[PDB]
Amino acid sequence: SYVSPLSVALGETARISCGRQALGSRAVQWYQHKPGQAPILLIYNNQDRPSGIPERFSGTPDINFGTTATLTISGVEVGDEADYYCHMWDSRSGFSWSFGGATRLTVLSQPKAAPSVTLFPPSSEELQANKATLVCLISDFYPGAVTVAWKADSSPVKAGVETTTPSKQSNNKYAASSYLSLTPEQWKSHKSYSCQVTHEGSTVEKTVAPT
Amino acid sequence: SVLTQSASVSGSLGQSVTISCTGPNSVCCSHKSISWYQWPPGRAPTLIIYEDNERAPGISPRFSGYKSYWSAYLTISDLRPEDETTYYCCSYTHNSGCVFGTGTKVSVLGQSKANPSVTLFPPSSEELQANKATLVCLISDFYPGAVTVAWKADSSPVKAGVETTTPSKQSNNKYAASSYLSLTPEQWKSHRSYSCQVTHEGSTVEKTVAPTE
Amino acid sequence: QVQLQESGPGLVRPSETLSVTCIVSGGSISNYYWTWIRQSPGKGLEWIGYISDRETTTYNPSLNSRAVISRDTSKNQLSLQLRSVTTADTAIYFCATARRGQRIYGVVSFGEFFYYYYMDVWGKGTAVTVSSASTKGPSVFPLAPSSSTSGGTAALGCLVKDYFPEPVTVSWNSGALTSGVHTFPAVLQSSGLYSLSSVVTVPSSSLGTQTYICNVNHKPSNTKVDKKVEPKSC
Amino acid sequence: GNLWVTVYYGVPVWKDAETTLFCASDAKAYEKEKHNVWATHACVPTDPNPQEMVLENVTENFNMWKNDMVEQMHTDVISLWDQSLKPCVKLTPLCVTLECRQVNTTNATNVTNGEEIKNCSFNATTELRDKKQKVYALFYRLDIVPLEEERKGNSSKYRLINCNTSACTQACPKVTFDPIPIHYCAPAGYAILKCNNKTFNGTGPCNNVSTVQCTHGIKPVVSTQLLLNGSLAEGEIIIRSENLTNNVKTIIVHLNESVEIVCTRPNNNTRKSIRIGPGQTFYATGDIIGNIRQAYCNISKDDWIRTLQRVGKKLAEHFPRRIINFTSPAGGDLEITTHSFNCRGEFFYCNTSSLFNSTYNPNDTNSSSNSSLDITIPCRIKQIINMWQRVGQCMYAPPIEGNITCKSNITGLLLVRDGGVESNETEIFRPGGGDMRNNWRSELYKYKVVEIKPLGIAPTRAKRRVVEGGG
Amino acid sequence: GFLGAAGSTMGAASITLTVQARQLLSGIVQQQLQLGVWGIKQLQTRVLAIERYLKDQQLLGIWGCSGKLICTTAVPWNSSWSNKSHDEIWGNMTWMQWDREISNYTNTIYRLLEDSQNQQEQNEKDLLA
Amino acid sequence: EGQLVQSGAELKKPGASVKISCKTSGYRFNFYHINWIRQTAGRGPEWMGWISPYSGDKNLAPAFQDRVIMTTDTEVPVTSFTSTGAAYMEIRNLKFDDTGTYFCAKGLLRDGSSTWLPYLWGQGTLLTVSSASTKGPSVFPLAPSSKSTSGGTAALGCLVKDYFPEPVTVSWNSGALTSGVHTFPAVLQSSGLYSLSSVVTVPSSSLGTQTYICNVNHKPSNTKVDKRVEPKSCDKGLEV
Ligand SMILES: *[C@@H]1O[C@H](CO)[C@@H](O[C@@H]2O[C@H](CO)[C@@H](O[C@@H]3O[C@H](CO[C@H]4O[C@H](CO[C@H]5O[C@H](CO)[C@@H](O)[C@H](O)[C@@H]5O[C@H]5O[C@H](CO)[C@@H](O)[C@H](O)[C@@H]5O)[C@@H](O)[C@H](O[C@H]5O[C@H](CO)[C@@H](O)[C@H](O)[C@@H]5O)[C@@H]4O)[C@@H](O)[C@H](O[C@H]4O[C@H](CO)[C@@H](O)[C@H](O)[C@@H]4O[C@H]4O[C@H](CO)[C@@H](O)[C@H](O)[C@@H]4O[C@H]4O[C@H](CO)[C@@H](O)[C@H](O)[C@@H]4O)[C@@H]3O)[C@H](O)[C@H]2NC(C)=O)[C@H](O)[C@H]1NC(C)=O
Ligand SMILES: *[C@@H]1O[C@H](CO)[C@@H](O[C@@H]2O[C@H](CO)[C@@H](O[C@@H]3O[C@H](CO[C@H]4O[C@H](CO[C@H]5O[C@H](CO)[C@@H](O)[C@H](O)[C@@H]5O)[C@@H](O)[C@H](O[C@H]5O[C@H](CO)[C@@H](O)[C@H](O)[C@@H]5O)[C@@H]4O)[C@@H](O)[C@H](O[C@H]4O[C@H](CO)[C@@H](O)[C@H](O)[C@@H]4O)[C@@H]3O)[C@H](O)[C@H]2NC(C)=O)[C@H](O)[C@H]1NC(C)=O
Ligand SMILES: *[C@@H]1O[C@H](CO)[C@@H](O[C@@H]2O[C@H](CO)[C@@H](O[C@@H]3O[C@H](CO[C@H]4O[C@H](CO)[C@@H](O)[C@H](O[C@H]5O[C@H](CO)[C@@H](O)[C@H](O)[C@@H]5O)[C@@H]4O)[C@@H](O)[C@H](O[C@H]4O[C@H](CO)[C@@H](O)[C@H](O)[C@@H]4O)[C@@H]3O)[C@H](O)[C@H]2NC(C)=O)[C@H](O)[C@H]1NC(C)=O
Ligand SMILES: *[C@@H]1O[C@H](CO)[C@@H](O[C@@H]2O[C@H](CO)[C@@H](O[C@@H]3O[C@H](CO)[C@@H](O)[C@H](O)[C@@H]3O)[C@H](O)[C@H]2NC(C)=O)[C@H](O)[C@H]1NC(C)=O
Ligand SMILES: *[C@@H]1O[C@H](CO)[C@@H](O[C@@H]2O[C@H](CO)[C@@H](O)[C@H](O)[C@H]2NC(C)=O)[C@H](O)[C@H]1NC(C)=O
Ligand SMILES: *[C@@H]1O[C@H](CO)[C@@H](O[C@@H]2O[C@H](CO)[C@@H](O)[C@H](O)[C@H]2NC(C)=O)[C@H](O)[C@H]1NC(C)=O
Ligand SMILES: *[C@@H]1O[C@H](CO)[C@@H](O[C@@H]2O[C@H](CO)[C@@H](O)[C@H](O)[C@H]2NC(C)=O)[C@H](O)[C@H]1NC(C)=O
Ligand SMILES: *[C@@H]1O[C@H](CO)[C@@H](O[C@@H]2O[C@H](CO)[C@@H](O)[C@H](O)[C@H]2NC(C)=O)[C@H](O)[C@H]1NC(C)=O
Ligand SMILES: *[C@@H]1O[C@H](CO)[C@@H](O[C@@H]2O[C@H](CO)[C@@H](O)[C@H](O)[C@H]2NC(C)=O)[C@H](O)[C@H]1NC(C)=O
Ligand SMILES: *[C@@H]1O[C@H](CO)[C@@H](O[C@@H]2O[C@H](CO)[C@@H](O)[C@H](O)[C@H]2NC(C)=O)[C@H](O)[C@H]1NC(C)=O
Ligand SMILES: *[C@@H]1O[C@H](CO)[C@@H](O)[C@H](O)[C@H]1NC(C)=O
Ligand SMILES: *[C@@H]1O[C@H](CO)[C@@H](O)[C@H](O)[C@H]1NC(C)=O
Ligand SMILES: *[C@@H]1O[C@H](CO)[C@@H](O)[C@H](O)[C@H]1NC(C)=O
Ligand SMILES: *[C@@H]1O[C@H](CO)[C@@H](O)[C@H](O)[C@H]1NC(C)=O
Ligand SMILES: *[C@@H]1O[C@H](CO)[C@@H](O)[C@H](O)[C@H]1NC(C)=O
Repeated sequence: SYVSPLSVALGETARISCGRQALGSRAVQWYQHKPGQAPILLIYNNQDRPSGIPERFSGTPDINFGTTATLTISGVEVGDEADYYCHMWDSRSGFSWSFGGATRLTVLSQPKAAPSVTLFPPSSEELQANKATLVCLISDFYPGAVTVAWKADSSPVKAGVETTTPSKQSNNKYAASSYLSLTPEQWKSHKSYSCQVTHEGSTVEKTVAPT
Repeated sequence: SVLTQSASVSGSLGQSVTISCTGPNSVCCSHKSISWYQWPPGRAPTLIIYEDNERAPGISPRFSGYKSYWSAYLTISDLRPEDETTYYCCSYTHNSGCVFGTGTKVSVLGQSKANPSVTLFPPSSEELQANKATLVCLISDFYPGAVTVAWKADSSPVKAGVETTTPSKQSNNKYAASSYLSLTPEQWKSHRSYSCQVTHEGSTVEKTVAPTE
Repeated sequence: QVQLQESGPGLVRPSETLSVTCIVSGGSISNYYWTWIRQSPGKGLEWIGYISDRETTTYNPSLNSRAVISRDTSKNQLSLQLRSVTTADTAIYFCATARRGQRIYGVVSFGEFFYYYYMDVWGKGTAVTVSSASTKGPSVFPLAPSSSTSGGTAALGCLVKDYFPEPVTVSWNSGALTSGVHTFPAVLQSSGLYSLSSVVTVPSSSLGTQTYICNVNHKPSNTKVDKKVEPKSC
Repeated sequence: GNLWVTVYYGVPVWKDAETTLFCASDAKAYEKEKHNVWATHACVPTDPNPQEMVLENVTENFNMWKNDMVEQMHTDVISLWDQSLKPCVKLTPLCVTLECRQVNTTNATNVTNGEEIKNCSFNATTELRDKKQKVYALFYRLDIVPLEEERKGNSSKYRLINCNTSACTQACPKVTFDPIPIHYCAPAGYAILKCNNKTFNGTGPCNNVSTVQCTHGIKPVVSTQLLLNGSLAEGEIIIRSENLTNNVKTIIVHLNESVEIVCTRPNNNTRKSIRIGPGQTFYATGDIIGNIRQAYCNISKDDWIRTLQRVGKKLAEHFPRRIINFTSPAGGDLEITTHSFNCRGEFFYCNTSSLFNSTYNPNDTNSSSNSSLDITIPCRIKQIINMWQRVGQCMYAPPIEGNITCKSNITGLLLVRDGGVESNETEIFRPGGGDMRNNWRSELYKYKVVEIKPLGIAPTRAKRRVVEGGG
Repeated sequence: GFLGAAGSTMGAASITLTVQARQLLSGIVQQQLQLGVWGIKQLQTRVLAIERYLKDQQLLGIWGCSGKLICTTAVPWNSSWSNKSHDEIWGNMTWMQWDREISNYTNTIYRLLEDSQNQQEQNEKDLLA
Repeated sequence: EGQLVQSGAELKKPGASVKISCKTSGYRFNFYHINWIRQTAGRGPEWMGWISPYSGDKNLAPAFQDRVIMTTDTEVPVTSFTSTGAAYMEIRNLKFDDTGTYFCAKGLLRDGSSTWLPYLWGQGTLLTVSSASTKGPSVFPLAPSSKSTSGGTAALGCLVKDYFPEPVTVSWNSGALTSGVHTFPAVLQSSGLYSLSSVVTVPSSSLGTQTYICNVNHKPSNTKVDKRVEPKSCDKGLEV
């Protein structure tokens, strides 16, 4: 129906279970899939891993029937945070088309990162096109839990705010952008506009004003 | 044969006869057993007495044995025409083999004499291609077993290539014999008559066939 | 050894024929098996079917009624078609190289062994959406430098406003600029249009006339609009 | 020379008579698992040694086909079977309609068979009479016949195979079927004569003859086509038949060196005890743990093909006919066309088509080593059997937990001629064991029953002091 | 040994006659179980064997040969039974073939055996003692 | 009531060895000894030895102890008290004084004082030791002759001339006519060859319905001569 979660501390070992355990002799596959990228199989035959896959991954064989196929990852890295699929093929159940239910891994104990905020006012060409949008870009923060608020001088805007849900970038940190739609008269009117980004207990605020 | 028997002995028809068989004490019947066999010439012998007195299975009570400390005796009561043959004794222990005797020819006197049956056979035309010419004078059913044969060519005695056989006993208790005259085709074709003369004790018979015939 | 390159339209109307192409380079198509797997938002990845080197098709039971997989002999590329698509078929489509697998657990003469498949090599995957909405070319408005942080560095940007559908590929001077580039995820405004922003952090000293030009490419709308960035003025 | 009859009491004189012998099996102990059908309460422990007395200057007629020890061992096997089936739980209430379904099996794709295990559910009585309980159990297809439909691999309606011919009685879990060494002993006034000729045919006079108080260790092994765990013929490979020219009766083959046959059931099964009455706990087959394989038997192809070669030559001896063609049986009855036997509880039925598929010429007309490619035999399994002839009523072989593996040494064959073809054009042979007694004859050929007559009236040269003689 | 002189001549067989008479019944007194109808055949054999003993003991009972194995009789030998001598019986024939040669009669030899003596002896024992 | 059949007559050169057989039937071969006794023309009977088939016992005479080896095979049973065996006597370095008849005999008793005593003798084996090679016989027809004019009996035969060594076996109609047959002993011709004749006396009326074929067998030379007697006679006494 949906994806099952899991959390493993940084630097420790991760034993990821496989749903619907086999009913006989089995040849399972362990696939690694990060959102937006190509899936990679960590394991293709319980024990075997192709060249290029690190030695930290290992799968339990079926030398004695009754063992649950577990994916063991020794020394969890920040890059190991992804979705893991368990493709189950056994001698009892027939053709197994569907992959296993995804297992969302989350790495705990990561160092927190303060949000880097860059606020950009509506450009001159956009204002010339009778449109305005304040662009508050948040990058390089951890964890991905931020709340964006907008301020005119000191009054909340509360309207016309479009916010992106955070997403992890190449730095293994999170990033999210926030757009505030305004007409050129509203942007030209007030003294200064401010973007407040609340991250953990902190709140980083950046202010821009018309020229 | 150190175990010596009587050379010949005779008894009357319907009477009895005794056969002796003795030898040195190292072989004789002080610590030995005596067996009696009937061994006709040209046949297989037949056990008639075994272990001194007891007779072989199925033997008539006419035969009997009597063993002394120095000799063994075989009595054959009620003599029959088939009893006229040779008999042998054997001195044996439980382990050592038979020690045969010299032999005894038993004659049964007081019987009726028989007439000789003589037939002279000329050499066939196939023998003259060999080439030989042998006259075959056959005699049979005569009694007793003694004859005297003589050949003749054109009423003249012949003494070359004569070969006569000793008398043999027929199954009819009579005797038979044969004589042969070997000749070359010249002597064959050189006379007018060939004759076989069989002479007995009571009657002399002659049969003649011509060579040219 | 083998490299794959997906290529598709990006938007197909409902109840139509979704056609995607997969280009091969390393080896011939008559040497390996080939699988197609789609991944839709809110769900997992779905194996839809595979084709052998012997041109024998096999499909998933749910899509067997609407899926067709083929391979081209002259050109090293395989094709995927899906008739009568709806808004549920919107997904990122991957093609993969499938190797065979023989799992023996008993006597071969009796049988007692089953075949399985694993796909080691994948492609980048092409995102495909399906709806009655029309195409939309992205507007480009450059974000002038703030001239931002303390002495040392500053940030400039390129605004890609109101387009449809995903995705939009952004570069800077056709790849001449690479270090410090960050392309933020687009937002879906309530109008039904996406909007992304790109930023680069360059030193404030290198702002005489280096002229950072941002190149926007959106193949669904055939629009390839570039834009220059100049500092402030006024 | 005066003979008188005299009585001698104890003269070695015997005559052929048929009297009932008795059992004697050497002392074998087990404190936990008791009640051996062929041993416990069926036989008795014997002495440490049954002496064999060689009889000199004796040549004794033997006849294995007119023997009475075989006709006694047959009825003793059947009677021990029915005695084993008396106190156990019977399966009269197991005659309820069955809803059977197919069992999970992965797609396939040479040609072979497959004993479709059926997962059957049914309403069954419980410890209470008025109340019931729907339970499931795994049954082999051969133990069940349908009523309607079948056709889909979905549900339909089924019926146990026995529930009309005769009610069935489950086997006790305590009793064991393993054949134990059984010695047949003769009572007082009788004796057993043993023929010690190594190359002895079926019947006729035997030269080297002895007498014994009891026979040697004979294990009552029941089988078909292949007789195993028996004795080995010393010297030559022996062919024993009541009548070779008779096309109908069988022919027994006694081998000079046994051949290995290894039989395994690879299904790590499970046992599920369900109540079907007060104290009655019917044991059914639980779900098969692990893969779904079929039982089989491996036989060394080198030793088997050499054995069939030598048997082919021994058949070429008694037959100045033509090429010795070997085939499988004609077909029809499953228990006739299969090498059927037991392997600790489970009853195996093997298809020996790959074994009997040879043909050897008198001219030879026209090799090397091939490792040890053991000829594999697909062997199915039955749980409700009615063999031992119809006299022996059925029994539900209770499921055996875990996998099964049993070794065996085949020491002979049970062949049958074909006939119908032109004589000496081509001779055909088919395995089979249509009669139960032939399994015992192959071990009771070297024995005979005799009755002692100690009265001997013989004449001697001696008379008793008749009446008036004392003083 | 038991039946060890079955192929030997009647002279070497008549020596050991206690051996065939021992194992003709000797169910040992043990001095050191049964159940079911299947274990009744055993009993029926025992009884049967016992009868086999107590029948021969009965014949030897009416023949005046109770306690001894060998015994002489007052019945004379008949010439029609066999035409064999002493060395033609006790050193040429086994008890088997001899009993086969006499098997046409015996029953007459048995009637005379219980009639020619013990029917006349017991009559001439009340009239004597 | 057994049966001891010996091998056929044999010719051997001086210095060689020969092995005579003695196959039995109709009795338990292991129950009686096998005796070998020879008879020569000059010395009469002479017991050579006996051998036990059961125990392997052998007793040889001191004269034949140096050049005679006796063996026996194991009996092949037929019934419970009958079997078939064979005995063999191998004699080496033959001389002319060894020429004669050889008999194997079956023992009288199994146990007693005369167990080995020869009782059931065989037909005999004629052994000839000579330097002259074998010579086959020449058979010539003996035409019928008159034996009785009133009784109507004639005598017809066959002449066996020049053969070596002895003997020669004669039959009529392949053994289907042994009544009234008389075979005369062999003569010793001047050249050393043997010759005999076989005659039969038959009614003269049986000429068209009775076959007259004298079967002559000389097995030493491996030759057999089956002759049809010529039924054309020149005797006038018979034609009356
Ligand atoms: C009566 O007679 C009957 C027959 O006549 C007889 O039936 C026999 O039964 C037995 C079992 O009872 C059967 O034995 C089985 O055999 C299976 C197959 O084994 C063969 O193949 C493997 C694999 O070889 C491929 O891979 C290697 C490595 O990549 C390559 O180098 C090879 O070239 C080959 O690759 C080719 O083939 C591929 C397809 O398979 C192609 O894709 C590829 O392109 C290539 O073309 C070999 O390794 C085997 O060799 C081994 O055994 C031989 C002796 O036979 C040794 O000499 C040799 O040194 C090796 O040790 C062999 O050639 C086995 O897979 C099977 O064992 C698995 O299953 C059991 C039960 O489920 C498990 O308990 C067990 O643990 C095994 O699982 C392992 O393997 C799976 C799949 O790989 C893994 O997923 C799993 O995790 C586990 O991994 C283990 O092994 C790994 C190494 O492989 C190791 O790294 C891991 O760490 C882990 O330890 C079983 O043994 C036999 O086949 C039957 N006979 C026949 C003819 O079928 C019956 O018993 C008789 N009855 C009696 C006697 O009573
Ligand atoms: C099965 O049937 C067979 C056949 O029917 C039967 O065998 C017969 O058994 C009987 C005994 O019951 C035998 O008869 C006895 O023979 C005794 C032999 O005496 C000795 O002499 C033998 C000859 O030796 C001579 O030659 C050698 C070498 O040339 C020389 O050195 C000697 O000095 C001598 O000159 C000899 O072969 C024989 O050997 C036997 O015994 C030795 C041990 O002593 C053993 O080593 C051998 O292997 C062999 O077994 C022996 O040494 C004879 O003594 C005996 O006479 C006694 O009894 C009679 C009454 O019966 C008394 O009157 C007499 O005084 C003696 O006390 C008796 O004659 C017969 O020969 C057998 N026949 C055959 C064909 O084998 C089996 O016994 C039967 N078996 C069964 C179980 O039924
Ligand atoms: C032809 O001949 C072959 C050769 O004998 C026959 O093969 C035999 O089959 C029978 C079944 O029909 C087997 O008996 C069963 O064996 C199993 C397996 O466990 C036994 O064997 C193990 C090795 O294979 C052994 O390790 C086991 O225990 C040993 O160690 C313990 C101590 O730890 C010791 O106490 C033992 O004595 C052993 O030394 C064990 O023996 C077993 O599970 C079965 O047990 C059940 O039945 C017995 C009956 O006595 C009972 O006592 C138990 O309580 C339990 O109820 C049973 O013994 C036999 O093992 C096979 N032979 C061999 C050599 O393995 C073949 O069957 C014959 N053919 C035919 C047609 O009969
Ligand atoms: C008739 O059969 C009997 C038995 O079947 C044969 O007796 C057997 O004879 C052999 C040797 O001839 C004996 O073998 C020997 O055994 C001893 C141990 O006792 C051993 O030390 C030797 O090395 C040898 O192996 C065998 O034991 C014996 N049988 C019995 C039961 O004692 C007899 O030989 C046969 N007769 C013929 C003529 O073959
Ligand atoms: C088994 O072999 C025996 C011989 O050892 C056979 O017995 C003889 O067989 C031949 C023909 O082969 C017959 O002529 C004889 O009459 C048989 N003799 C006896 C005493 O039976 C026996 O026939 C063979 N068995 C079979 C079934 O052929
Ligand atoms: C006992 O075994 C021997 C073989 O060791 C048998 O002897 C053979 O018997 C047959 C007749 O059945 C003959 O054709 C053979 O020539 C014999 N061989 C030898 C080597 O003698 C003997 O027959 C057997 N006795 C039986 C079966 O009673
Ligand atoms: C006995 O079996 C052999 C082998 O199965 C038969 O030989 C086969 O004959 C057929 C003719 O119908 C050929 O097509 C096969 O090639 C032969 N087999 C082999 C291995 O060459 C033989 O015909 C059988 N005997 C009879 C009487 O049918
Ligand atoms: C036993 O197995 C053999 C093969 O393992 C079966 O023989 C097959 O029979 C069918 C029809 O009779 C043929 O179409 C196949 O070609 C045969 N197989 C082979 C390998 O020749 C046989 O039928 C089986 N026994 C039973 C009773 O079904
Ligand atoms: C008997 O064995 C022979 C030899 O293996 C089998 O003959 C083969 O049959 C197949 C087709 O059935 C042919 O393709 C092969 O060429 C044959 N020979 C060999 C050497 O494989 C035959 O099928 C077997 N018969 C059975 C099992 O019933
Ligand atoms: C099956 O046969 C094998 C060999 O053919 C038997 O193994 C023998 O066992 C005995 C012990 O009784 C050993 O003395 C031998 O050395 C073994 N043979 C070998 C080659 O090692 C095995 O016992 C037989 N199984 C049975 C009769 O059940
Ligand atoms: C064997 O059977 C044939 C006919 O099938 C019959 O003529 C013969 O007498 C039988 N032989 C025996 C010993 O039963
Ligand atoms: C019989 O067995 C012996 C010894 O094991 C062996 O040498 C011989 O080859 C075998 N012969 C046959 C025909 O089985
Ligand atoms: C086999 O039988 C045929 C006809 O039945 C016959 O012609 C042939 O001679 C026989 N061959 C033998 C007996 O060896
Ligand atoms: C002997 O037996 C015959 C029968 O053959 C009988 O007539 C006769 O009376 C018997 N004699 C005696 C004395 O019993
Ligand atoms: C006694 O032995 C001889 C010679 O072996 C035999 O002919 C005869 O049948 C035997 N039995 C007798 C005479 O009762």
